[PDB]
Amino acid sequence: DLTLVAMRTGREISLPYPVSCGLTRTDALLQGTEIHVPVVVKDIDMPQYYNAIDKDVIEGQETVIKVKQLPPAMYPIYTYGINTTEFYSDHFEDQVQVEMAPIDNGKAVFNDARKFSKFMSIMRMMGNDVTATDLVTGRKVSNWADNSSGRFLYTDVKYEGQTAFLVDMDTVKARDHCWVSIVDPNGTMNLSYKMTNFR
Amino acid sequence: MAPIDNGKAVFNDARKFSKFMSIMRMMGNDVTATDLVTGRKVSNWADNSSGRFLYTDVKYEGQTAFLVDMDTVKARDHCWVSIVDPNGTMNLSYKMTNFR
Amino acid sequence: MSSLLNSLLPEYFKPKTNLNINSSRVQYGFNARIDMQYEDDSGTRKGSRPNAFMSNTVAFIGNYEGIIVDDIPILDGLRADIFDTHGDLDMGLVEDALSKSTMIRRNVPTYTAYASELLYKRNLTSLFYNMLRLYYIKKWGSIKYEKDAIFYDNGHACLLNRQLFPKSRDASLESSLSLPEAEIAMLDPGLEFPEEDVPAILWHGRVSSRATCILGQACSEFAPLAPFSIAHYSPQLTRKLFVNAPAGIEPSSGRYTHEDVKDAITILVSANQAYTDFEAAYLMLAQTLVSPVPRTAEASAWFINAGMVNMPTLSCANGYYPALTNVNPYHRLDTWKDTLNHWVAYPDMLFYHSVAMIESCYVELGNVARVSDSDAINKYTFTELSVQGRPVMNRGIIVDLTLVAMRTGREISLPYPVSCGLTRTDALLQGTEIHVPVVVKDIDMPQYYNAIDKDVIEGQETVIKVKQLPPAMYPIYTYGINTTEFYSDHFEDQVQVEMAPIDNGKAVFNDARKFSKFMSIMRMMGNDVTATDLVTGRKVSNWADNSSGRFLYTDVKYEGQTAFLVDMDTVKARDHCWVSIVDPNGTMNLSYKMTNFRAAMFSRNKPLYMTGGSVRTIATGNYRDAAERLRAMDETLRLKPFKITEKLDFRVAAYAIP
Amino acid sequence: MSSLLNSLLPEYFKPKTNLNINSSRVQYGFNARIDMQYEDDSGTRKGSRPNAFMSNTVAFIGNYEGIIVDDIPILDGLRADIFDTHGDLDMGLVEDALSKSTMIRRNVPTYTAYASELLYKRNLTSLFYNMLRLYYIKKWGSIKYEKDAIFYDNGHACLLNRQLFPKSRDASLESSLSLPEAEIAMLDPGLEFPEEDVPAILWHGRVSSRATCILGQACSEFAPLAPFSIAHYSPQLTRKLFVNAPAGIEPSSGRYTHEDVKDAITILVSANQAYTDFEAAYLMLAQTLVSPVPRTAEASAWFINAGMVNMPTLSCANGYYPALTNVNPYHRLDTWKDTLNHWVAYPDMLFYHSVAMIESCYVELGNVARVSDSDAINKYTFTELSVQGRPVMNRGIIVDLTLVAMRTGREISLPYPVSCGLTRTDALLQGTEIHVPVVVKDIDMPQYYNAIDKDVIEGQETVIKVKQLPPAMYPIYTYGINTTEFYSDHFEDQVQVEMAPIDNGKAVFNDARKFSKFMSIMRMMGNDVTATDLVTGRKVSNWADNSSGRFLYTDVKYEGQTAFLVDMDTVKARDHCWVSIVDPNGTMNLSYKMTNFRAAMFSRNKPLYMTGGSVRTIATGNYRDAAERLRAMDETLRLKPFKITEKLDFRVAAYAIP
Repeated sequence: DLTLVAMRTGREISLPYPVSCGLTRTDALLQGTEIHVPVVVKDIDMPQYYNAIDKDVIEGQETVIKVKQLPPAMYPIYTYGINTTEFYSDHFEDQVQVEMAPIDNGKAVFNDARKFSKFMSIMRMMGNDVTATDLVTGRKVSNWADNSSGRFLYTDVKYEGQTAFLVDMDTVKARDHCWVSIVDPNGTMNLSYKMTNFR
Repeated sequence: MAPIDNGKAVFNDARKFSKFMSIMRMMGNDVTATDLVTGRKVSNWADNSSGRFLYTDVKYEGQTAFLVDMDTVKARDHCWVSIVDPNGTMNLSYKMTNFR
Repeated sequence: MSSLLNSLLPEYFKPKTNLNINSSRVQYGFNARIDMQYEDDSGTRKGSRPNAFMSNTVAFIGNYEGIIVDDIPILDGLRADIFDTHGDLDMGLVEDALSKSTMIRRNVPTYTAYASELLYKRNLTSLFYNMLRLYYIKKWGSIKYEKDAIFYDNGHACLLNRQLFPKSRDASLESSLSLPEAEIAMLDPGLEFPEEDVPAILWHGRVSSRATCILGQACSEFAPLAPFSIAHYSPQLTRKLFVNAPAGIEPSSGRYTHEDVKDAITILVSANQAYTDFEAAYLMLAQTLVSPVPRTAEASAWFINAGMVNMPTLSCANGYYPALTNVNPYHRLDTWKDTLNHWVAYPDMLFYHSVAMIESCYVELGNVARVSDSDAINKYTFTELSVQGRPVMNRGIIVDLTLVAMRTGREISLPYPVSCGLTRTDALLQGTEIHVPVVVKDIDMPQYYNAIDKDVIEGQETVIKVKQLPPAMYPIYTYGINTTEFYSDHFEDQVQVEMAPIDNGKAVFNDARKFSKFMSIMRMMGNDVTATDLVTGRKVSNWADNSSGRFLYTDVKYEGQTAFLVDMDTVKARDHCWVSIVDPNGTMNLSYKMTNFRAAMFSRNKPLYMTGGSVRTIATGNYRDAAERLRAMDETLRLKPFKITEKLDFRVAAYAIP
Repeated sequence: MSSLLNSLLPEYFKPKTNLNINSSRVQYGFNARIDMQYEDDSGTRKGSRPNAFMSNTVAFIGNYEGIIVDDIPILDGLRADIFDTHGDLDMGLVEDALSKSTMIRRNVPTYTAYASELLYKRNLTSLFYNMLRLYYIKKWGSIKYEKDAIFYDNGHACLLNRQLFPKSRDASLESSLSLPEAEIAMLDPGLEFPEEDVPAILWHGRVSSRATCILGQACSEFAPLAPFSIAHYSPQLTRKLFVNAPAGIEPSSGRYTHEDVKDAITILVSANQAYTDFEAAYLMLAQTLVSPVPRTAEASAWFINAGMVNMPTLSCANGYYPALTNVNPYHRLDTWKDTLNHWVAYPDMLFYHSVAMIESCYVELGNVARVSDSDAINKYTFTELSVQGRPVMNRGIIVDLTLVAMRTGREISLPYPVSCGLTRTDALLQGTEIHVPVVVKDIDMPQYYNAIDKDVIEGQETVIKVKQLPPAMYPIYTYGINTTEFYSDHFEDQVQVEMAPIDNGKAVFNDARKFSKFMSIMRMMGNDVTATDLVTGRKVSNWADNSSGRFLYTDVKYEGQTAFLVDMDTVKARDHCWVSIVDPNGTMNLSYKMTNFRAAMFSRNKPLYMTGGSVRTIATGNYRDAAERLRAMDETLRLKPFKITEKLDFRVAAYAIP
C-alpha cells in the first residue's frame, strides 16, 4: 500500500522498521482469471452494454456479468493534477479537434482511441448524452456510465479490440442543466474547458 | 499490413486501404473487402481496361472502416513477383518503360 | 534462452505471433532465384531458374524415454544477504537471516540444520517441463497418428509407422494420455520438522480449482499409446506436493483450458522466483518438441534406438522457510527474466526456435560422423575439449549447445552448468552396422540399396545395412553463415572440373573430389545422371533427395576408396533451363548467384500461412543500475567453437582450434 | 583439522557436496592417457590407451575395539580472566570470579574447595565421536553386509568374510546396532556438594524431545552384529549425565533423523565452547571410517587381529560452574572454529578426507617395513624423533599424523598434544610370522604363495605364512608429489634389457631394480610374463593385482639372491589395447608417458557421480568480513517511486525507473 502511494505522489516513503502487517488489496489482480459478479436487471436492453451471461433477460432477474480486466474503482480527486497521466486526463486545461467535412451527414468515425475518450468526456461536462456503436464487434458504449465524477474512462467500453467507433451527431440528447447545445454542426469541431478555483 | 485476427484484416484509415489494394492489383490478386458502415462488398477489379484502383470504386462518400477477406484472395494474373501472404511493412517499387 | 535461439533464424525472416499447426508434418524452406552461367570448349550458355524451392521436412513423431537423475542446484531467487563477498552460500549467514526474521527464536537451531541439507538440492526444471508439455497437448490436441501411414517414400524403398514404432495404435494427441492426479495437500504453518522426499512451493493468494488439477497431472506418470514428441514416457516426479498458501486450496475440478495452464506457470514462477529454472525447461523442450524426417532411407538409423531424456529430481524448500525468499533476490546475469517474458508474450514462437536448434545439431553431426578416430578432436573427445565449466556429466543440453557453437562459430554461455535434456549421440557412439527395416516397392531395389536379400518381390519386408551415418538434414535456416566444402552452401561460387574422355558411351572418374563437382554441376543444370560404382557394383544417382536440390557425396553409400563408371548416353532431361546442356566438352565452368530469398511453409500439401500481428522485440541491457561487472567467470558454463580445416582426402573431415 | 586433510587431495580433484553411497565398496582412482613404446633393432611398435583406470578398492568393514584411557585436559573454552600470563588456571581469580556471580552464597566456600580437582576435567572428545557415528549410521543406513561374500579373490587364492570375521550375522547397518538409552537427569542448582564421576554439560534454552534420545544413545555401549567400521565395539561412556538447563528436559521421543543429530552437535559446541574437542573427534573418525581392501592376498596380515581405538574418558564440570564460561573465551590458535564450520557446511566431504589419510599411512608403512632394525630411524623409533611436543603416550593420532608428514614432506601443527584414536602399527612392531587363512581355487597354488601344504585339492582351507608385510595400498592421490624408486610412480620411465641373438629369447636379470620396472611396464602393455628364480626354484607372475596394474618387488614373497630367468617365447597377450612382442632380437627399450588426469569413482560395477554445489576453501576471514559488513544498511523501509510513461497505443501502461 505504501509503494503504491510512492508511485502516485512521486516521493520517497521511509519507515523506521520494515513491518509487514495490515490489509492486502492486490488479490483479485494477481489471480489473473475471470470474476463472476451478480446483478439484478432493471431494463430489458441490458446485455448489449454489459458483457452479460444471457442475451435476453426479463426485468427483476438475477444475472451474472463476466469482468476480465479490472476497471478503476475510484477517480483521482485529492490527487488531481499533481502527477497527471493521459489515461485519467485530469488536466486543468484540455482540448480535442474532431475533423468532419460537410459531405458527411453528421457521421464521424474515430480511428484513434485517445481522442475518442476526450471527446466523449468533454461532451458529458457540456451535458450531452452521446451513444457510440463499434463497427467491428457491434456493441454500444454510453458516456453517461457514472453519477459521481462525470468523466468517461476508456475502460467503460468493457472490451479490448480494434478501434472503429461510429458516433451519429443527430441523436445527441441534452440531459443535464447548465449545458451548451450542439443543434447542427458543419465542418471541424473544437471543444475546450478551464478549471479556475477549488473549494 | 493490419493484424490478421481470424481470416480478416481491419483497415480503419482511408489512405492505407487505397495503397494496400493498389499494390495487390499490380501483383494481380483479386481481393474483396466488406464496408462495415453500409454493409456492401468492394472489389479492386472494378475496371478491366485500365489496370489501376481508384478510391471512388468504394461508392460511398463519407467516413468508414473496411474488413478485408484475406482467405478468399483469388489468383487471376500471376507474375513471379505475385505473393498471397503479406507480412509486416510492404514495399513495392515499379518502373514503366517501352511505351507504344 | 530466447536471445540465443532467436539469433539462429536468418536475418531476412521475422515470423509473426500465432501459427495454427493442423498436422503431424511441416515443410519449411525459401523460394530463391538462381542465375547460372556455363562455359566450356564448345562455347558459352547463359540461363536463369526463376523460382527454386529448397526445404527440409520436420514431424511431431519421436520415441523418447525419461530417467530421474540428480543434478546441480540452481541458486537464483534466494536473498542476496546469505551469500558472502564471493558467489558462495555460507551457512554462517543463513543462521543470521532466519534469526532476524522471527519472534519465536527456539526453532532457529532446528531450522538451520534442515535448511543446510535441502538448499544444495533445489530444482523446479522438471515441474515446468511437464507444465509446458500439458500447455501444447491442449493447444495442438487435434493431430492424428495413423499406424499404416508412410514415414519415408523415395520410389524404390518405403518405411511405414508399423516399423520404427511397434507397440503403437491409432489415436489423437488428446486421446494419447489419460493422466492420474497426485495429492496436492495444504502446509499448515506450525509444522516444525519438514517431511522428507516431499517438496513445498509458495503461491499468490488462493489456489484456484483449475490450478490444482494442472499441478496434480504435472507430477503424475506419462504413459502414451501413440508415439508423440510432447507426450513421451516420463517417470512419477513426486507422490505429494505441499503448497504454503495463506488461503486454503480448493478441490480438483477435472477439466482445464490451455489458457488456464499459462496462469498456473506465471504465478508459480513469480512467487518462487524460479526464472532460471524456467530457462532450463524452455531449452530442454526445444530439443524434444520436433524430430527430423530423414533426407534419405539410410538416415533412419538415427531414430531406431530410443534416446534418453535426463529429467532432474524435483526438490524445493521455499514453502517451509519463506524467510530465505525475499524482495532482494540473487541473480548472476541481469537478463535473467527475458526467457519467461518472451514465452508469456509469444507462446507459438517455440516452434521456430525448436526447428532452428534440431537443424543445427543434425547438420553438424553430418561432419562429426566423417571424422577419423585417430585425431585430437574426434566423436569421443569433442565435447570434453569444448566445455570450460564443471558439470556433473557431459550429457543432455551440453552436447547439443556444443554442436550449435561449432555450427554458428560463436561462444555460447549459460549462467549454471545444467546437464538435463535429450542425448542424441547414441547411434553414433557404437562400432556396429545398424539394421534399418524397409519395404520393397520396385523389383530393382537390391541394385541401389545395400540389401541382405539380393533377389526380392514387390511387397516383401527386407533389411538394409548402414555403416556410416549420413546427414539427416540439409542447411536451410543456417545457409551461408559458414560454408564447408562438403555441403557447398555458397551464395556465389565458381565450380571448375575437367571432363573425363568418353571412350564408348562411358566416362571413368577415378578421383573422388572431381566426381562430386561433376554431378553437382549436372544437377544444377537439371540432368538425371546415373553412374556404376566399380568396387561394389551398385548404381548411384544424383537425384536422391527431391526436397533439397543439391548432391552430397554420402549418396554413394560406400565409405572407402572406389572408381565410378558414368553412363553418358542415358542422361535424362527432368528439368531444363536455357543453360542446360547434355554434351560437356573439356574444362566445365559453372558460375551461379542466389538472390531474392523469401521463407515459405507447407503443411498437408497446401500453403501454411502465419496469422496474428508482428513480433515487437523484448530484451534487457547488461546493466539495470549495476556499477562494476563482478566477472564471476568460475562457475559459468562456456562452450568454445571449432573451425573445419579442409584437406586433400575430401571423404575425411578434420577440426582445429581457431 | 579440516585444513591439513584438505591439502592432501590432488590439484585436478574438484569435489562437490553430496555423494550418494549405496554400497559397502568404492573404487576411487583416476583416468590417464598412457603412450607406451617398444623400440628394438628390427623396429619400433607404438601403442596408446586413451582411458587407463588405476584404482584402490576401499570398504566400510573392519574389526576395531574401543578402550577408555586417561588423556590430557583441553583448556580452550574457559574465560580468559581466570588464566595467568603463562597460561594455567591461577586459583584465587577463580574464587574471585565465583564470588562476583549469580551463585547461591552458602555454596561458594564448598564449591571453591572442589574447583582444584573438577576444573581440570575437560575432555568431550568421546561424546562428539559417538554423536558423529550416529549421524552416518542413519544417513548411509541402507548398505548391506553378506556373510558368505568375497573379501578378496585373485584367481589362485580366495579369502571369504567368514574367515576374517567369525561370530558375524548378515544384516544392514541400520539393523546392526540396538542401542539402549542412558538416563539424562536435570541438574538442581541448589545441590549441596558437586558429585564427581558424573559429568554435567551446558545447554541453550530447552532440551528438545529428540536431543534427549540422541544424548541417551551416544553415552551407551555399542554391541554390533555385523563388523562395520562406523559401528565398532565401544564401552559405556557414562551411566548418568546431568544437563544444567533451567527449561526442563522433555522425555525421550524414541525416533530421530540424521538432520536432528546435526542440531544436537551445534547446540552442544556453542554452549560448552568446545571447538578443539570437536577437532580431535573429527580426526579420530577420519582414521576409522573406511578400511582398505588388501591389494594382494598376502596383504591381509594387517587386518587379522583387531586394532585398539583409544577413546578418552568422558569428563565435564561446566554444569557446576556456569559463571566460568562466557562470550570472551581463551584460545591458543585464532583459526579454532574452522573444523566445525567446515563439517556443518559439507558433511559428506569426510569420506574424501578419510581415504586421503589411510592412503597416506598404508603407503608409508609399506616402505617403513623394508628397513633393517640396525639403523637410526627404524621400525621402533620413527615416531620419537619426529614428535617435538609432550604427549602422554606416542599412540592414536600422533603415529598417523607423523606418517602423513613423511608422505607429503611438510610440518603438521596441532594446538594440543592429544593422543586418542586408532593405532595401526600393531602387526609391524610384533615382528613375528602371521597365519592368514585362504580357500584354494586351482591345484597349482603352493608354488606361487608360501603355503603350509605342498599338495592341496580345490575347495580346501589352507594357511599362508607372511613374514614381511607387503604394501596394502598403491599411491593414487599422492601420485608423483614425493616419488620413491620402490613404487616407481613417475610420469616418464624407461628400462633397457640387453640381449644378444646367440641367446634364444632367455634373459637373466642379475639386478633386482630393473627386473621390477620390466615386469611392471610389460603389464601396462597387456602381456602375461612368468619368471622363475634359479637359486630357490619358485615362480612369480606380474599379473598379481586387478586394481592398480603395477608390479611391486614384494610380490616375489621371498628375500634372497637375485637370478630371475624370463623366457620370452611364453609371453601371452591377456588384456585389450596392447602392443605385441612377436619375436624380439637384440636390445629392447620399453617406455611410457602419462599426460592428463581425470577423477573417476566406481561402485557396484557402475560409475558413481558427484552431485550438489561447488565446495570452496572456507577461511576464517570469509565469514567475519560479513560481520565487519554487519549488513550496515540501516533497516529502514525506503520505497522508491516509478513515473508512468505514455506511448502510441495508450491502452497498455509502461513504467520507467526514474
